[PDB]
Amino acid sequence: RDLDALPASYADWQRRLRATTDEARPAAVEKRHAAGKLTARENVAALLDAGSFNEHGALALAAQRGRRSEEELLALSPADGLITGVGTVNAGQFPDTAACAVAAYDYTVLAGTQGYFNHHKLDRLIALAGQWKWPLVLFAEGGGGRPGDTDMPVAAALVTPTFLNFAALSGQVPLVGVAAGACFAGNAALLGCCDVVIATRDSSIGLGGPAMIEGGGLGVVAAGDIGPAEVLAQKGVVDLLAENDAEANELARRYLTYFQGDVTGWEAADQRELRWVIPQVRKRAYDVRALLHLLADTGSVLELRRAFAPGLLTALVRIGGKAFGVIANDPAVLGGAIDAAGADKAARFLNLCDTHRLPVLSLVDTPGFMVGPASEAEGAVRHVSRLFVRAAKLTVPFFAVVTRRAYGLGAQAMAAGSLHAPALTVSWPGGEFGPMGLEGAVRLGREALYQKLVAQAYAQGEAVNVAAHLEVDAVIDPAETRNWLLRALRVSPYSAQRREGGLVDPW
Amino acid sequence: GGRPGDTDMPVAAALVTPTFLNFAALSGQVPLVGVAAGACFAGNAALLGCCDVVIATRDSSIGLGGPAMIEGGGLGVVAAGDIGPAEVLAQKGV
Amino acid sequence: ALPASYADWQRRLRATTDEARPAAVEKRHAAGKLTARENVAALLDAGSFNEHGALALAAQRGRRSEEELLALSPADGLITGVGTVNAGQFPDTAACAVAAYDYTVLAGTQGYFNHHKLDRLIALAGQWKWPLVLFAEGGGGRPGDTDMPVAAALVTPTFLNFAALSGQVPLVGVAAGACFAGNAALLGCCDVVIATRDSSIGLGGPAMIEGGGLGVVAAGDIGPAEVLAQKGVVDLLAENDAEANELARRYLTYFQGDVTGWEAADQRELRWVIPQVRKRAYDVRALLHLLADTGSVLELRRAFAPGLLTALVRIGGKAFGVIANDPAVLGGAIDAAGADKAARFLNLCDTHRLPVLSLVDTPGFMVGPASEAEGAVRHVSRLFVRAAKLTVPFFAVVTRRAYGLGAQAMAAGSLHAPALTVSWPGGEFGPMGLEGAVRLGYEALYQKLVAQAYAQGEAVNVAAHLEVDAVIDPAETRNWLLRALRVSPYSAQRREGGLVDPW
Amino acid sequence: VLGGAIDAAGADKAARFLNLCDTHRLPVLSLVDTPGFMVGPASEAEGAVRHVSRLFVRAAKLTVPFFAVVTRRAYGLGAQAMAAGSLHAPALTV
Amino acid sequence: GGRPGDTDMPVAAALVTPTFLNFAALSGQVPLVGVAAGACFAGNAALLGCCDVVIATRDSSIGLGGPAMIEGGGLGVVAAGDIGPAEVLAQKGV
Repeated sequence: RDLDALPASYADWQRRLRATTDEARPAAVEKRHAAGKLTARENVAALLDAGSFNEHGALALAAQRGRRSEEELLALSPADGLITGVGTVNAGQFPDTAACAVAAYDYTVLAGTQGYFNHHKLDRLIALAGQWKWPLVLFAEGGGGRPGDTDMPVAAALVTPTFLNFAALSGQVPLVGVAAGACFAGNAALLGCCDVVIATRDSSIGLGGPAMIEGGGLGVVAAGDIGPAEVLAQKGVVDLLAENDAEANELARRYLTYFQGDVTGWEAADQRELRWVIPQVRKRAYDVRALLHLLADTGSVLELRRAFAPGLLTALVRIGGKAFGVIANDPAVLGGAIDAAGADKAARFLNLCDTHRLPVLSLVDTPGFMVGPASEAEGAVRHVSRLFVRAAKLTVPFFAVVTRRAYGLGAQAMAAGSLHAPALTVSWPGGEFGPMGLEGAVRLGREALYQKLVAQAYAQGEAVNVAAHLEVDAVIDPAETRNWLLRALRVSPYSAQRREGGLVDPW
Repeated sequence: GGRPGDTDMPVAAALVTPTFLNFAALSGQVPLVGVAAGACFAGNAALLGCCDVVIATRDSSIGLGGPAMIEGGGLGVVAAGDIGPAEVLAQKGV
Repeated sequence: ALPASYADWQRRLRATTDEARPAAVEKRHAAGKLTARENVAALLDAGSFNEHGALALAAQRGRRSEEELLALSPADGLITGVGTVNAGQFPDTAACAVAAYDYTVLAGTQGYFNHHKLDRLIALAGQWKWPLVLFAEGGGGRPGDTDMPVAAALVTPTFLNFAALSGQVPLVGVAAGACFAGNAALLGCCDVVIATRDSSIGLGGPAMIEGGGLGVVAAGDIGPAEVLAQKGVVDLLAENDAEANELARRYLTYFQGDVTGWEAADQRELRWVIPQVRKRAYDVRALLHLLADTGSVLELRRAFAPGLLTALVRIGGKAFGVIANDPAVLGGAIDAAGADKAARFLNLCDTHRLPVLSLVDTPGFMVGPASEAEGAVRHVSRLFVRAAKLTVPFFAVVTRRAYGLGAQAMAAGSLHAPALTVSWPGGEFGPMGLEGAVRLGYEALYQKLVAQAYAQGEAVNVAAHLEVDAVIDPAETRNWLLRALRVSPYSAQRREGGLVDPW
Repeated sequence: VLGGAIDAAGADKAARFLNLCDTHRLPVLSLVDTPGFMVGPASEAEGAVRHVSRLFVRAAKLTVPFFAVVTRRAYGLGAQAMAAGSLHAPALTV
Repeated sequence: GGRPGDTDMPVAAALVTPTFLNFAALSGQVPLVGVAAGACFAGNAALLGCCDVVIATRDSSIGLGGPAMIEGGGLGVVAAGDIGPAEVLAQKGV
């Protein structure tokens, strides 16, 4: 009985446990690091706080005992290629809301494929995550269903509940998906059900891998690669585009902070600069992202889904340490008009914020909904209707700041249905309101009478007159925006409970 | 869509109208049936798009902007007919 | 500096300030009154105010220049917004909405735009649970808002939506002058009505009175606050605008949570406030100020039904609502008006989640044909019906007399209805009244039977029969209550669809 | 009686009756023929401001159907109170 | 009870089977009727014991362990019919 030693019977367990470590698999780690990539174990170590990890199923092996020796399986399939457990994330800043489940496929184990045992491993984590409300971070790198788990009898294997039970977590807990490499079939199915999709630039994502496609050799010269992260970002599948595994890992940690509570020690730029971001000349464009970074807490801006529907910006930010979701028109894209894709992007982001109980700020500078036969052929009538239907069901505080233009139903949709739907609606002094392009409206409805009617219509749509008719709550100094928003939020009580049976629509 | 000549009432921009939000709020509470039998533009189309089902006659044209609204900003000349033909919008899921 | 385009906005914004209207401020101060802007500044903490609709003007753009409207109708005569009140002491429960009519702007009348201003404030207050303070001074509906054509204009939901806030949030009404028609309608729906002595409140103004055939009344005489205090319409009678404003802040503190740094008198004084000699009266308000934390007593509705006292107080920093019989009025008997006052006060405390203390010193319900002709049977039943639905802690302290059904009503239905019922050593209990009881049932034998009945009603024998939980030293009253409240958990949530009945 | 005016007692009678019907789940019909609330110093001394406020406070919390039929006169705040707060408060106002 | 020889798997200890927990979870949700008509041992009796009512024929034998399980650890050679006769178990409240 030596307390500085272990009983000799622990040897076999310690041996099998070492076989799962990166240290015991140098060849695999080297090939991984040679590509500038992280191992599955390294992703768990970078995500979770040290010493917090309760691992489930570490000693698991591939369901191929009938074909392989015990020693061959141990070298072939440590953890059966999936690391599952629960720890804490960002516990230094959020000690009371740091719970975090993790599921990380190991691509060096059978191409990160989904086998019999690692399916059950993920099933158990899903069940616990739903019962105990664990946020779940999924590193989905892998090639889909595994061929050759011969130990267990099956016919078609279409009973697997993993994808349904994982999808059921939507609306219950934050779901973070990280794709760092190949991510096909069932691996991609899980990814698509997450609140946010982070993908490295070198990633390829699809419902079917190269083998399932059978486009052949050279199929790629004409068709292109299956799902390059850069394309999928433009098509709205990838929300955050990372340059490397480490950055994709950090983006998972960053993303979660917005759902872990308030922050202290925040900073803010000189708010007087907001008076000069938008030119006093009409039409002359400006950088909306510059305006947002001035308005938001220093360093708190995490824009989501930028490449998709770029006419409408969506970002998680902080104002006074308080987590906000922001929607904003980019006047540099389509004049800031709201098209079918912009409505989807805005609607789903409202879904995200309302489900996870974050307030929403809307920066309005839009000429309204896009129009014309090309727009209608994109289904614009239905897609913009997402906004009114979603905004009518919000149960979080909603604040609207008209920075410049606010025209038509599109402007009303940006303000959650109307300029009085928000808990607070303010205009900057340069605000111009009305329906549709004011110059074109009046003349279709020689120089002296036209300029008379134009000037009266602009004067009727001026911020001061719109406010005098109570359509906005106030005209404010742009430098006072944060104060107005924080004072309003301070007196905007709402429930922190998530609605039972709610969900975050993947689109 | 919106009527331009209602001069009796004082207005600035008239963007406080809750009709479109309150109509969309009925979704999930009751069945909402949308019937478009002709031209259906702007706010008229907004209400239609929020319904559970959209019924349209083949001669209907549906869009978020009428001809005047389309020329009002860049996209030049289009007749009402060609803005959003029901047969096209049927293919595009509207 | 500011971009040159801000010039127009800044110009119209200055026009709303008292600085830009010296005459209006001066007319106001000459009368010892505050302007609407000053009421907001005095109520709310500096820098906390989000104002909605400051740039609004009267709906008379067809009759007047914009420059004339700017001088005639800044803010359209109504200041609306949300800030904080008493945030120094209550940082986490300081939200406060305010709507203050400006009498120097079109006689504080209710016009088209300021109606919508108040509509938006009511909707936001109800959704975000803002307490709302209304300075209701004004002459009612405005004649001359010609920009909007109307028929009868009887769809205006302002009064229904404001009344709907009752039971959702605290509603404080301040009347500092003339308050007629719709202005008085809003006021009457508040939890508490504060009025200066120079106020006159009614459902109809002088024109409305003479226009309905009832002759030539001056505004002053329609409904003087001093008279209306006796009639139960005015709950707090202020000497001037400034005191009325202060009374609004004080009233709200009781609904903002517990307090620290409190003080209390020498509780042994409570042994000597009530005479050992029967019949001998005492000052109940002196007793109350000894019991409650020093300076925490705010009596409500004193002029009305003075036989039954109602007051918000603090004990050990904890907010209490207190009801108590005044033995100096009607012998402390409970009449119809005292029942209304008590019932409505229980409504207030239960709705806004305050514990209730009852100081019992009553001969019971008033009797006689005159009392029955005041509807006594119905009015006193409100006590049992109200008390049967309480969901707050209720404590009863019998300081002296406790006779009959009235005493049971003072104890929320019976001496066992409260979570704690204690008697001071001089507690005397019984029915109807002991001297009449013996005489009606049957000189030296009479004095024998009376003394036996009083001995049967002695505190010790009543406690021995378990009708009260204990007989206590009066100096230990605060301790017994605070120990009891500490183990009296209850929901701080307000009831959905609840209300505070204006009567 | 009193020209059909609504005084403090009439508000108490009506309010408590609404309480009864709403509590025991009966629909309410209102037959409106009133010049409005009683006015004058004698009325105000009956506590009219508080007593008539009961109608607005009561009607705002109704959860039964309320219908208003204006048979003739409908004047002032009193008529609005007879219609459960405003002419649009009832489920049907004719 | 538990079947030996289902070699298609294999298993380690096979102590994860949720059948007995999930069957017992039906208690209080729906009526549960258990009928024993013969030998009823180990997991078979575990399900039976969780029912609202247990109906057993006289010729039944019910127990948590069959003859093999009994002889498997100490308690010698009992016959199947002797393990838990319905008549005995009726007297003992099973």
